Amino acid sequence: MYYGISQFSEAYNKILRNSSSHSSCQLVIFVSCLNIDALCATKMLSLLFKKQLVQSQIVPIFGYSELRRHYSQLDDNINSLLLVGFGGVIDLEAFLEIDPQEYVIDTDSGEQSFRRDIYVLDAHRPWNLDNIFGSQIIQCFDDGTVDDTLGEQKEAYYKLLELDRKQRKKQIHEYEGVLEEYYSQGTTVVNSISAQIYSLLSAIGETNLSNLWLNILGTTSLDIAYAQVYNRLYPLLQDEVKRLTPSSRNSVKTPDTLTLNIQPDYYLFLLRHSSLYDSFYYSNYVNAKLSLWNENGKKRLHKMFARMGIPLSTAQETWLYMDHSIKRELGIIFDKNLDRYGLQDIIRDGFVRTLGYRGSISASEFVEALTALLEVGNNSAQKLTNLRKRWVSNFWLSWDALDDRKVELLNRGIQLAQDLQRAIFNTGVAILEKKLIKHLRIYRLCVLQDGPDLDLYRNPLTLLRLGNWLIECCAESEDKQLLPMVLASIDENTDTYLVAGLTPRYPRGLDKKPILNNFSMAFQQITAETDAKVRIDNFESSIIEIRREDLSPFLEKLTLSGLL
Amino acid sequence: YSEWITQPNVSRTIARELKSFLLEYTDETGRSVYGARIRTLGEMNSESLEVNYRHLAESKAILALFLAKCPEEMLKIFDLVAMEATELHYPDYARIH
Repeated sequence: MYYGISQFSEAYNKILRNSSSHSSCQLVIFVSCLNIDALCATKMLSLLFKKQLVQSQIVPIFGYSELRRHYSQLDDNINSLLLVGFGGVIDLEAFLEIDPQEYVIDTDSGEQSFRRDIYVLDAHRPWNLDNIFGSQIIQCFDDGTVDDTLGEQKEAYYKLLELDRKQRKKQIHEYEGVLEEYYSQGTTVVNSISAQIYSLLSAIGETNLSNLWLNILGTTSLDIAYAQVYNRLYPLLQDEVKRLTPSSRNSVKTPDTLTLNIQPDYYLFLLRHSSLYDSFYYSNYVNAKLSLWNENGKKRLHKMFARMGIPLSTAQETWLYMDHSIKRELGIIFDKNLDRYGLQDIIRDGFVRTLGYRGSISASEFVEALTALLEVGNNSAQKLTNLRKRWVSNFWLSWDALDDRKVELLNRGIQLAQDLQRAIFNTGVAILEKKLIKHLRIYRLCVLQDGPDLDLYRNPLTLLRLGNWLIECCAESEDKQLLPMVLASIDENTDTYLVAGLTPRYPRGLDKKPILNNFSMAFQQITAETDAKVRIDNFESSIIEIRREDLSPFLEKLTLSGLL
Repeated sequence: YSEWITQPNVSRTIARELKSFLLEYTDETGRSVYGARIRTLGEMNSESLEVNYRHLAESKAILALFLAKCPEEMLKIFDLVAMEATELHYPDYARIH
């Protein structure tokens, strides 16, 4: 529709025509922080506009409240915005209080043109149809979804817009039915924003190994939650790695050689920086398969290394210093053993990068380091604002870690990733030991009232780490029905729970159609009925924060609602 | 006794005998005790297998008598048997010990 996958080039040419000059800064990029894919997309975008010498500004934004703040203080000189990683799922034209007759210029002719473009780079679905069809200013980059799927909804939208008698009543009732069946779909991410920008770079001819690595990184960040999308996009990344890889073979390792490979990248947590033992131990998938949160699962992991013939001391060596023969042989050892434990999906081919002699890093490890920097890198409303400012400031640590000139900062990210995952694991074993999960009929509920690490889980990404750890543990059990989950943690300073509504998912190795997050609109509907003072301004609208006293009324109304 | 333990037909028979003991001796629950202990040994990466003498007095007691009367030879055989049993139960435990 607005800009299809075939015509991102026209949008980029328009950006240069409108908003490039030696004279003035004219382009503003709003990027949702606490989103790796949006970060990588903005990095690629900023390198493009660096090479093309477009004077531009990047603002990292936490949520919709900060969006409407910052948008309200943009000068008329700013005639293009790029909204990266948010804004598709909401009527931005209404939300930002746009009037096209307040933005129109040079209409002459049956024609219109405007003093500010607002381009939207978002992978979230369902699209708000006022962005896609209603607005003449909001300009969404589409993966193909609108043309592939939304023909009936397009028809219904335009006819209901035109349809201002019994036939008339039946028609407007019908198209209201279509649009209210399209809305009240659960939320879901269908693409990587970074691969979307990579398709733009492919259309311009700007592809190179830096931009390909950023595409790989932003795409790899989807792998935990949105494995089906990652499996859609992985073959195209293989094609581009082969296309850009240089032609020399049996190449001698040299200080200048950046080599980006497809090779075995196991589903283990930070293998090349953890010990081998810790890389099994702190992996979400390994914990799910082995039930590692208890002593019997720990015994099973020891049993595994014993049957592999690996001494436990060797397994606990830091991977650089771990025995070279074991590292050369590790693929064979895994092949010969991991089917016996059901861990055969540990085997995977993923993207590994090495730059001269300073050692290999996979896209898996790199996105873990970047998330760690986002999470922990550095009157109640004021304290909340200061907290959100800390998270905005963490964005630039992840940003700077994307540059090879600052690999010490990436190493900080690696260390913080290990310690974060340790905190996740300890809180997780607390939940599963003490059985904090309550099996309500429609969804599973978990509420963290007290304990250590509670001051971490006020960050949305760290809460989602614990959620994903728990959900991997649930998915790999045939005992449990695949119910949606609510996970909450109190902030004892603000006196508000942070609450996350989480999808289930099928076990990791199996293949079906994706299952959608309907906590987003369910939370909206309860928020619309209730007197409770809940906030819903986070970009990932299935995450909210709610005052402590309001939680039990809220969850009671949630479980009495039929929306889940 | 030592001349008997080291006689190679006798030695081969003794090897099979202790191997059969470690395989087929059970608790009254039917579990092989030395199956469970070998499992635990590898989980601990231990060099030591705890064998209870009374379990050997309870089955193929001639081996228990030999073990008392001539331990230097008999433990030499029984160690090789224990290594074979755990290598059967944990392949490549030769790499660990």
